[PDB]
Amino acid sequence: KTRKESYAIYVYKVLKQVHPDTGISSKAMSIMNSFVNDVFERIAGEASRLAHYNKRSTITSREIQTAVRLLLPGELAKHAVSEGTKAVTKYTSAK
Amino acid sequence: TRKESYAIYVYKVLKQVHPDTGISSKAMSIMNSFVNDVFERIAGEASRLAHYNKRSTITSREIQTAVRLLLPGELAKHAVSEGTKAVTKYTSA
Amino acid sequence: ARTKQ
Amino acid sequence: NIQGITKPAIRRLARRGGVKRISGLIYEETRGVLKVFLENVIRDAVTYTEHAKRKTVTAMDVVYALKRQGRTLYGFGG
Amino acid sequence: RHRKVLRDNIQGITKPAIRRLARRGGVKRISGLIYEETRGVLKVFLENVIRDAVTYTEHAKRKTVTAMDVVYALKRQGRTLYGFGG
Amino acid sequence: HRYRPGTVALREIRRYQKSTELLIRKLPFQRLVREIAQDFKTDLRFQSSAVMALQEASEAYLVALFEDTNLAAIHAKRVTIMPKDIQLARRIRGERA
Amino acid sequence: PHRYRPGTVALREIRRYQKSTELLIRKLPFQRLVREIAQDFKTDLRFQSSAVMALQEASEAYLVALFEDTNLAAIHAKRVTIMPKDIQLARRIRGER
Amino acid sequence: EEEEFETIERFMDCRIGRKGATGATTTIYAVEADGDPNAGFEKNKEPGEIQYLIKWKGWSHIHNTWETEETLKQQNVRGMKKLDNYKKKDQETKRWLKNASPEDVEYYNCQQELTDDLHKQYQIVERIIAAAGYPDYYCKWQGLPYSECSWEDGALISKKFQACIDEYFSRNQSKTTRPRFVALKKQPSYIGGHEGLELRDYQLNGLNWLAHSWCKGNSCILADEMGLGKTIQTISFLNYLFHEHQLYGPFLLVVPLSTLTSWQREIQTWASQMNAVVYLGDINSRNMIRTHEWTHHQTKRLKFNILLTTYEILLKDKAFLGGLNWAFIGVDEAHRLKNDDSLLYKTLIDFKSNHRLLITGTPLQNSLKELWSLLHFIMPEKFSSWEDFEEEHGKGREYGYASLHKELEPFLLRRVKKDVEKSLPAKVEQILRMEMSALQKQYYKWILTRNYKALSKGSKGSTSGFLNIMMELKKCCNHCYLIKPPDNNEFYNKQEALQHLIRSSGKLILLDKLLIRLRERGNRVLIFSQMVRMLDILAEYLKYRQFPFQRLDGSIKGELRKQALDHFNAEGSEDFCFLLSTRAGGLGINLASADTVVIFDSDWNPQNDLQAQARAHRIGQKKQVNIYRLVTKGSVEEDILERAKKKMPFNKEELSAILKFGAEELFKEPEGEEQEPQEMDIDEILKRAETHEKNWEEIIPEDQRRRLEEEERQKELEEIYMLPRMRN
Amino acid sequence: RAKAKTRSSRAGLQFPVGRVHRLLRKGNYAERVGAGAPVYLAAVLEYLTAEILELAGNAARDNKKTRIIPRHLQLAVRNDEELNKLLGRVTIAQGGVLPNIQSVLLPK
Amino acid sequence: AKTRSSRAGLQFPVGRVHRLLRKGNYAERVGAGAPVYLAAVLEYLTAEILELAGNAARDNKKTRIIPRHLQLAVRNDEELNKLLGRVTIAQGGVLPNIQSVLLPK
DNA sequence: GCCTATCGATGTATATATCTGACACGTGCCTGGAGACTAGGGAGTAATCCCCTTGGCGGTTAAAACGCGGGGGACAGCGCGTACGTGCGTTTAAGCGGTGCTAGAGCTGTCTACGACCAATTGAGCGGCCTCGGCACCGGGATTCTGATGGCTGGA
DNA sequence: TCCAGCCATCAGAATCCCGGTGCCGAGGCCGCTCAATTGGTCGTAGACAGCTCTAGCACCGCTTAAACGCACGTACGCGCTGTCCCCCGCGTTTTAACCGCCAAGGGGATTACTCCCTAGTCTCCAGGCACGTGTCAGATATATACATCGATAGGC
Repeated sequence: KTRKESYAIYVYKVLKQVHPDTGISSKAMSIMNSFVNDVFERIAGEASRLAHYNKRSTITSREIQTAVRLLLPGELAKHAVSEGTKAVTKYTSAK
Repeated sequence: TRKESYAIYVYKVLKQVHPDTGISSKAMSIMNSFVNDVFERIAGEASRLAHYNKRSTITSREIQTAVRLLLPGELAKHAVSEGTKAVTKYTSA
Repeated sequence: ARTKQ
Repeated sequence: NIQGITKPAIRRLARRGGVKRISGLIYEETRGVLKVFLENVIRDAVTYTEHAKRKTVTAMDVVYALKRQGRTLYGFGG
Repeated sequence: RHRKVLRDNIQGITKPAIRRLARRGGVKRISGLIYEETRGVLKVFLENVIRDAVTYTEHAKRKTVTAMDVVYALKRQGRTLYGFGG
Repeated sequence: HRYRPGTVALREIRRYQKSTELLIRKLPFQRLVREIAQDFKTDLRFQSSAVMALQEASEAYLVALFEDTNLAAIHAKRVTIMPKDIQLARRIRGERA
Repeated sequence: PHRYRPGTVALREIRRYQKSTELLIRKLPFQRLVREIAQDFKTDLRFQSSAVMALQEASEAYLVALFEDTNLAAIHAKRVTIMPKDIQLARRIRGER
Repeated sequence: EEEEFETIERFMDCRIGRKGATGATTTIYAVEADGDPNAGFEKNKEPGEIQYLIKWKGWSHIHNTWETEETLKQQNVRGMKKLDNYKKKDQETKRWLKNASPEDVEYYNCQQELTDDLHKQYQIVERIIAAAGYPDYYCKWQGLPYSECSWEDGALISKKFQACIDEYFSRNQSKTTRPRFVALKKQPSYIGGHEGLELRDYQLNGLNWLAHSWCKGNSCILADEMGLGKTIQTISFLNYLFHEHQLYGPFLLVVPLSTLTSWQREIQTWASQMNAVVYLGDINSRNMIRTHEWTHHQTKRLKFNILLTTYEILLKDKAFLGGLNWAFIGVDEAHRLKNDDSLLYKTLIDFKSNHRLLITGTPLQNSLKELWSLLHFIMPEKFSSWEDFEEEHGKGREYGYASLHKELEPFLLRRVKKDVEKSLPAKVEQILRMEMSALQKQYYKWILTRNYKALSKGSKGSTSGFLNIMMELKKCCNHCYLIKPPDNNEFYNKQEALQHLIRSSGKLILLDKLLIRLRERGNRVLIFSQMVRMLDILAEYLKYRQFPFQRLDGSIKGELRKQALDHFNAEGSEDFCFLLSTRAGGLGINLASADTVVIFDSDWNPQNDLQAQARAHRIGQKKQVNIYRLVTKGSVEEDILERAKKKMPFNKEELSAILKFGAEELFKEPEGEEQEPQEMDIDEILKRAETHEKNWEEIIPEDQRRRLEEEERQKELEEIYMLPRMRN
Repeated sequence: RAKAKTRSSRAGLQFPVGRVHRLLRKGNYAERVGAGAPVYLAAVLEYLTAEILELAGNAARDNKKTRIIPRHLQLAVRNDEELNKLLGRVTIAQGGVLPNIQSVLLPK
Repeated sequence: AKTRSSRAGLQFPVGRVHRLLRKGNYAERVGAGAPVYLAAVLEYLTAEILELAGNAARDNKKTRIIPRHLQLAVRNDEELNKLLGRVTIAQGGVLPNIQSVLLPK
């Protein structure tokens, strides 16, 4: 009866990108909606401890990159930082 | 320049519990950091409880329910009684 | 004598 | 009501865990550890329910109860 | 020469130091292969802790690794250390 | 005929490691939750997705605990897990001191 | 000449070092090892005198807990000597990869 | 009294010799007695033995025994475990010595040659510390601290050197330990020594200074310009109160450990009729000093004329050394006393002393507080505070120059090199100003065009902003490879590296002929540069040129650093070059072994240049010193020189104008490539050289900034984009 | 005014930069949220979701299904040693466990 | 009379805790009773630990609470040790505990 | 045979004597806490619709319980030797300190540009509905381990 | 000639796989409404520069506590053997879980009004932090005493 927002539609687009033929059940959506929410609350949680130790008041892409660097293990960090840098460059370079 | 700390207040509590005992410099640093960490735990749990119920204010009820969650069984009962004593006296005075 | 003979 | 965790039920749990042989006293220790684990999680669940001024204990509250102890569970909403 | 500058520095955690740490824990007899395992374990512990401290130092646009950075590196891994700041 | 001791155990290991179904029965575990919540607030009401959220957090905890117990029992050069194996795993994990 | 049997000096060291809170690892070689590992991440790093102090307190406390767990693991196997497999079992139970 | 047997001490010997040796055959006392039963042996000719006999416990090196080593096991001597260590160390020893480079093998051979001589030198006594007189002739050996002093029956030492030692033994019974103006400035060189005639005129005047100062009662700071006046004129002045006046109080000289051997060697060569308690060693050595040599005659009638102690030991035993009313305290390298917070300064102040002398090897130019401290130490009175001093030290006054370092009654000599030296040929600072190479021009253009966005601020810029740019451009005054090294795949080919060197470095074209001309003559070279990385390039370049060379910077350990300096300073040194640094000037090193020096780099402080020249301008040099400085018509140091000469990087407006005037017009002009302004190789520069004793958009060719902004935006975009979306 | 164009489309991402910005500003993480923060955060979230979906689908093809089920995510996460180090404490409902038997227990 | 600590009967700072809650970005609002409640909890927890550490100081026959007097207090109490279980205390040492099987007989 | 007896060390533990450096206390003041006020809106409360939890029932049948045989693993006992401990000896370098230098952490005063707050309007994403294909359930047989039984022959 | 390592064949019981057939759960799709984006402005944060001085790295010399090496021997890890009952596999009787259906009402999720507590800001005054200072507490040395432990000798 009331709008309850979720990451189903965007994760579905990502699935239809990496695997155009596969589908995803209604319960893997709940895992997907929870995984993204958990990673959000972890990275943005660190980006709140950072920019408080430094006495800043704003969360920036640099602090989000530092949170990703601290949080994701091994090779997952490099690709995550690379994808974030690509998105930032494409946003700043175009309208 | 001023590095504010819980140093003055720990001494007052110590002087009330053991009037003759004193406290060393490094043990004060532990007690100062002990206050800060249990401060941050209760505040973070209070923040999340407020967010979970779509609330914007951190109240004595939020702090009480966070203490009941973080502290063990008897420490929770003692802390809640002390907290409810302080708040009830502050509304009267 | 102290020396080694 | 704890003895409704039947002996075969504990056996099946051990098989999933890789246990080949089970001693006859594992069952009571398994029951006590499960009672302790539930007494930890359900206490937090009731604490969240009391704070919300509610009577029905929800999945969101239970996943918060596991989230405070670091057993994050995916599939329900937390 | 009997020794060289060849980054053998982890061997400066000697048999005596590992033995004393075990004796504080309660160990009465120590096998001769415990020391290499302790050295391997200690390097793995330090690598993770030092990396987080270096990440905080780099974020701060700073070049000196501080006690506050080390405490924040330990606080992430659930190993809170009291005594140096907060 | 009769299979020798161990053959059925390994068959059960593979069957229950392949499957994702829950192992503790739903209703006699639901009643145990109701009984533990009895001591904390009376007249409580439980959702199905919160009794099931507790079930899938109980089973996946015993299963990993039982894995640690098996590791500790193989350590002592044994095949059968024992109460002294559960207590050592739970003392090393930090749940008991 | 008077000579203590194997075990007597082991217990006194246990008694002395459990009572004392002094550092066991030598400061200077531990400081050198800290600088070595850090230089793999960022070169030309300076270290405050308290940063190495904080690292050594954490490192020693971690090892002592690890040695307690290792001694308990060895005893579970009905032994008195700690061995590398005990350390491996303790770390695997604790969850370190 | 006596003691028991059966203990080994130490294994420092290895030899090959004939069987059947007994006693101490090769020792001097046994050589006189038996010659040698091993004499005439050859390694292969006779069935001999490879010995490694042992230094024995409770007995000296003079008692070092040689025997058939089978007897050692035959006596069940304790301590045989050191014997097993000797083989393993020796077995490791040959595995390195047989395979090392011949230069290092011969280096180790020299290290052995120093080693056994140091070991042989332990045998010689220095003094017996006076039922036989002072019973059993308690005596010191050379090298060992006082702890190792031991006894002799008078049966082997009585023969070797007791003939002259008795004369020193007799010296024990010899009686030892304000007036008007004195008839100074005579010729007393006969009192100098048994060849004591070498005192020059200026050294004599220094002695005449010191005597005049005490006749006035004043104290002295020996501010000699790091010449020979450090030791020779200092020790001789103490003869004034002893050998002329016999007013011989107790004299203290606190000298650093590095220079103690020199001070102890020249206190005997000059002023030979003196005694000297070297107060070195562990607590046992100093205990032996106090009980046995400190007061021979009776209570508080000291028998030491002079004693030498390090600054390190003076702080440890401050009580015993400070309890005597000193006639003289001497401190060498006294720039350690430049700070009143120093513990040595605070403790040496409290020493009651009749006269005080400080020796320094610097012009002590530092601010008023350093002088105020030094003046306070020599004179504790009438110089106590700024309130009674401001009228005189008040700077900023041209009339004040009549007193600043002029009107100082606690006189310092400050006697410069120019006053003492009277036969040195004239000197000219060679400045080899030249055009820029093509590669340098491109890299110089690369740097400047990169930093346009910072330079646009002008007066609103940052001083630290410019300084980085100027520091970066100075890498273009130095050769290119500090900015971007050459390609390894081509640089490694020595068939092409010679062409690479000569084409890139025009700076060597004239030096090449000088190198050959002076190598045939036998000269040596020292090279100075600020950039340690640029020094690395020189070391690699020198390794390619294969001239022998040394290096001196702050990253070298002490033992290797000292040996490298000693290798170049040794008689007949063969090393040709030396990578030097300015900071070495405070060590008191000697540069007289090399008469040719190249100032490759430039520096912003003329004091560093003075410090480099001061260590080379040694008194007594007969040759004309060869010096060359390099200028490349860019990063103009002459913009500083024209201003500096009125008083010999300070003003924001000036420094911005330096970039606007330096390389004002010869930017990347449309003149094109392959300009190659090389055509002044030889005999052009020699004859024509002089000698002596707009906003940026208006300036820079902004067309390039398009060519950089549109290419850097490409370099720093693929570096973002060149990584896969996904792993694997 | 000009026709609308969502921030997600400018950066190329599929994840909502608008929603991430709102969550970062109505969640009391900091007093200000940079304009470059939601774009970065969505990029990391999109990458992790893509990686997990790729491994889950790769296991789905092995299991012969065409829809991703809970079991495959457990197979995906636990086999990849890096995602397992991120989700070690995580429990996946209906996920099961990795098929593994200790070699000491196998028959001989 | 004009301080919130004196109105609550509290020794810890009500006002400073209010500042840290507001300036720590926990929520958009901090109730007027939250700082009083939190400071009261902070003082009690410190009072308990200080009491146990002073008891250990009296048992060790000293006068000043040093880090091992805090460590001996936290680990002995079953509840404080559970609150501070992951906590490492600098210069704190470990409690004497030798396993029964290692003592000889 | 195994028990327990006094004794010769030799490390803790306990005293009493020095003394140094660190804590509890002092004054000054600057920054922050507080008082008095006004303003918008968050949370309280009453009313309300109905989602869904709970209570009951009755088949079905799957899985639980209980008992029997037998085997294999636990665990006590013994023995053999590789390994750790205790200790004397001795060579390396930690620790202390003194002194020095200069890089880089901290702060202040300035300017700007980047984010929040604001009013509008527009389509991207939510809810409800629908309809087809993947797989859920199922009969079935090709396949694959597995325990019993008949079969060489090694070192002995 | 034998126990045991290495096999062959087989009847039985599994799990696997294929063809088959229903259903319900996804994958689209239509309409809509809340929120995201666009345009403008204001002001406060952070970026930058110019600066001072705390403290980190570095050298060098003493000193001695502690690392390192080796060596005897004694206690413990590790294999092996035996035996004894704890567990497993399984057949069969048995309990109750599961599901489909039924009806009731509890309290969850909202909507809407209103008013009290809380943000923002200004004047205010006093508290707590910083710097200084000095006396005493517990660190150290040394000394005697008091255990704790283990070699050697006699009793039963």
